[PDB]
Amino acid sequence: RCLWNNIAALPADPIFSASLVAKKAPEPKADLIIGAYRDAEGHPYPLNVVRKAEQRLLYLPMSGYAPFIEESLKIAYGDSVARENVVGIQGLSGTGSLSIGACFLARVLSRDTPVYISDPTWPNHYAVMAAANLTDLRKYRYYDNAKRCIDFDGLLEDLNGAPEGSIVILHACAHNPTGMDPTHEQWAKILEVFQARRLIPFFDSAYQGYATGSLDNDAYSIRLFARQGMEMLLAQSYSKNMGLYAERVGVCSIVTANPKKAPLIKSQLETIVRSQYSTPPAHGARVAYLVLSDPELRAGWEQELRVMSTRVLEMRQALYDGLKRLGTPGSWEHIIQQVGMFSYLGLTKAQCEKLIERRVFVLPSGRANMAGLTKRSVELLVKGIDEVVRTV
Amino acid sequence: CLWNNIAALPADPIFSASLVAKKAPEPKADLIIGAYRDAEGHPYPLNVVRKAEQRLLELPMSGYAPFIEESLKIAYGDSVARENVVGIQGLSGTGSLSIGACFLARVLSRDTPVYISDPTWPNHYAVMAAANLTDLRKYRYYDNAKRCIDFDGLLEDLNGAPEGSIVILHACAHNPTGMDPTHEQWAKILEVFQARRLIPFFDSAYQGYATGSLDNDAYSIRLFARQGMEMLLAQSYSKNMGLYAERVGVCSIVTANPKKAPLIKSQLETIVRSQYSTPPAHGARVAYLVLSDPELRAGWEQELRVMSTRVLEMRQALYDGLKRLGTPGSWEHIIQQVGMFSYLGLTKAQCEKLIERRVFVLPSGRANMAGLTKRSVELLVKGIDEVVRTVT
Ligand SMILES: *Cc1c(COP(=O)(O)O)cnc(C)c1O
Ligand SMILES: *Cc1c(COP(=O)(O)O)cnc(C)c1O
Repeated sequence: RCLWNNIAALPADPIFSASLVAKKAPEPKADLIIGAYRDAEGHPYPLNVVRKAEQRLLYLPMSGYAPFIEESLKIAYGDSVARENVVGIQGLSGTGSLSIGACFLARVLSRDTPVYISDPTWPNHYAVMAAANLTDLRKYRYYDNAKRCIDFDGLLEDLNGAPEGSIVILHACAHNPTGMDPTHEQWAKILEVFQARRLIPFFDSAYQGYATGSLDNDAYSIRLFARQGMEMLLAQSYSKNMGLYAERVGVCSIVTANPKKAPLIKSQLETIVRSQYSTPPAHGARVAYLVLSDPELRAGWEQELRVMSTRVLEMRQALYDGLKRLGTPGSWEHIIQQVGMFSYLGLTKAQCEKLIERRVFVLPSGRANMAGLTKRSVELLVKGIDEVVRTV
Repeated sequence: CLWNNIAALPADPIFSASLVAKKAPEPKADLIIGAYRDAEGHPYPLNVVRKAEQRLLELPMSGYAPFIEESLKIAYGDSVARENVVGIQGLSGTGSLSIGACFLARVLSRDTPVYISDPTWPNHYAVMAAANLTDLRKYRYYDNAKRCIDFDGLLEDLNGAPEGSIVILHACAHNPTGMDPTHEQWAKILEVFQARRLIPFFDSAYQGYATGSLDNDAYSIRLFARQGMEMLLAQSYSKNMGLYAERVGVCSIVTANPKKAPLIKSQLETIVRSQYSTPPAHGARVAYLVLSDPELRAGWEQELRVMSTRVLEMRQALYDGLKRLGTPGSWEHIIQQVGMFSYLGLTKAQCEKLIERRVFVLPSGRANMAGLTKRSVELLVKGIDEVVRTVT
């Protein structure tokens, strides 16, 4: 007898292997899997202001460190709704905050509630929903691989098919892995569907401040839905926009249309966090609270974020410029319409396989970490893409 | 309003009371938190951990393999061959427990009955429910009025369990009562497991705390594993190393068929992705140094021995004091109990009256015994003698 005889084969981790290849590859190379950042997830090192806050930092309820929760709600919702319509609790980073929200949705609605997920998405979305036992997982078309844009007609078709009450996982800004976000107009069309079909937004905000370098503008989609009266969930991470991965800083929040339901939501969320931590991680919350609340730290963080987003846009611009100059076949407009640190380069699996023999390392999906590119590496990437497009 | 029928829940039974204890005037005995960091009883790092942190200054998805190996070694020793064990990192005890719960939910069924001791560490229910184990059941464990393990009711409830039921076992230092099965009792418990094909899911948060001997505290884990039975184990280092801030834990699965280990491992790795996007390396490295380095290991073991001796001495002082006063009732449970927490044996009304003498215990008679001192134990002796003789 063996309890586990049916455990079921799973495909192996694509990224981990390929990541080691790029790392333990010679030296004359362009690593766009990990590179300058710390993992293939793209966690950066603590930002300058975060380090200042760590230094300057020299009895919690289960929901966690309330000053941090309040600042986290502020940066996300920005007065789009009244405070009494908002409930927040600490999560262990983005992943923990997603799982809190997913377990909350599973407990208060139903584990059989359909969840729509973008095609493609951040891969561990599936792992989070499965751990919550959200078993009815569906795709909405998102990236159009042929036209190198958001398949917005497909997206709207799939969401217009969503059963009422379906959960939709939404990337707040800097869609991962494509780097391509809806326009404001597209968000308006999306919102109309949510409203007509009474779908449940579940916003994933891991990059507020990365997309445009503007916290407010990056929050457009969250605030559009909240302000127009949508009830919804939000998972916030600070692992990327502050570099606080090790301290596991995040918030899961719920928007209620009825403020009298808020204490009930809060208690339900508090028993859920108990499945995640026995004591709220106070230290990372105190650090983030200080970056958020202190005017001088807050100003320096907003500025470093603005610096990063213009830099990455610059590199994208150089990439596109190099591809136009070489006459590389295809549309390359998507390269300068993308934001955040990941971009879908627009290549086929086969073209990506050949790039990795140039020691230009991207994922086989065409995902490139575009932060960390230098004028030298972007020109290697120009020549590499131009070669594989023409010969593969 | 989606959140209209959210079930009302009871208030946190510790948080408010712990505040009353911390805010009360200085001549007092705080047996809720005291000198420990929080209400769960997480200590500051032991000295060997501090020394490990210092020496450290001189992946894949499952985590830091040498940590996992030493963690399994200390738990299982000679009771099971290495090829029958699969282990992954979890975020402390809670995370490790969640991984195991989600694994069982995934590979067996979410409807699989889960038996949980009455009383238990409260967050067990929240871990199991977040994994969406929906059939949670009590087994009788402690009879508060009799001040002993209700061993006839315990065995009765497990004999009533359906075959394949999951049972959450406290490996040692049962929380919150402090009362563990004897070795003979553990074997009578194992008999029911063996006869009824029950699935042990051990929770080991106090290995080395209970008795100061890592090997002796693993008795029950090793009694069951040396049978060849399949089981799960969640290990925390938050309490016996004081490493809560580093979220160090291990979930292991025992498989009777080594060939299934690769599949088990892949399943676990999918599951940890609901919990963290990159494993908590630093605490694994710290723990690994404590576990494997001859000097640090030996010093860690000495600190554990001293800690357990110290708390036994405080229990013995309390018992001796109540005996000298002739306080009514049986007080043997005081010196039979182990670990940081004790059920002192008081009624709710006796506990309420102790609070007016500023001796703060939970109304469930639970006291953190480990922060007691010669000074404070003498106040507890007199408070207990008082409320026993004068209430109800
Ligand atoms: C990074 C990321 C997460 C998870 O955040 P972590 O903090 O690393 O746990 C979730 N969703 C998306 C879209 C991300 O990019
Ligand atoms: C303390 C405790 C835990 C949780 O471990 P953490 O490291 O704090 O998450 C789990 N189970 C039991 C029985 C405990 O006493």
